[PDB]
Amino acid sequence: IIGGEFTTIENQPWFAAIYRRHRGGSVTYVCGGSLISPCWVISATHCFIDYPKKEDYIVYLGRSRLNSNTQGEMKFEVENLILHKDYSADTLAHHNDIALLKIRSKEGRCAQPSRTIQTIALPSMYNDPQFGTSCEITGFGKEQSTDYLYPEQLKMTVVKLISHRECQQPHYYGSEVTTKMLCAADPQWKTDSCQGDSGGPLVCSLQGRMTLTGIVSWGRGCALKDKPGVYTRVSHFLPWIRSHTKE
Amino acid sequence: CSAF
Repeated sequence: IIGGEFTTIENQPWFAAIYRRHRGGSVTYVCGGSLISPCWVISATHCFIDYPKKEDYIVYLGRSRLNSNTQGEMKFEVENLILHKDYSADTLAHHNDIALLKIRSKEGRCAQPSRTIQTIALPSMYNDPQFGTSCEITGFGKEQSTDYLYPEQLKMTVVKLISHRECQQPHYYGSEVTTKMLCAADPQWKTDSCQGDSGGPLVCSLQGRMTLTGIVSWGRGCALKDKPGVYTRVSHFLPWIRSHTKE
Repeated sequence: CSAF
């Protein structure tokens, strides 16, 4: 996250921290995600596409730090790693950039709500907030696009939803943004998602509850003029989510 | 790369 402020998991308790085991045993951070029900975390396909073995991944909930333990955190294996079969990448765009992780503890449990762990609501089919609405994004991604380290403490910031008309201008992104994506940015371009924030939530208030409106996907640079963050538009993927979350 |  570029700009914004440090926070703790209590302010974004649906945030999931996803790591991969490396052959030979080092473990490194992969991507963020969001807890949408006790057994299910939603994230971005592109995070996993290079390494689709569920076995290599570890998911933490209730975790406020990147490389040290938080009191109340919970560790899960990935029972099911579900990537979107129609994922593709064009020159800029990532299409159908959405993934599901079924989680369970070694003990066989799913997540249990606490001070530091809560689910986030899904929006109703095609129900988004109005353009110009302020939303929040969260992650362990870079604080500057040129950095080589990630911050050790969770960050978050506020961005505003941009109209498709605006985001599709040729000096922004043109046709690379489809109706299955949402753009969001700071009006003065001073804060943004960045590398390492993928899979993380874009959260907006909708019908009086915090709702998962988007998933951090892609963009040109970080916090550059006329280059907003692009997010997978969750409200257009409900059937996919429902189908892949059924028994 | 544009990928997040």
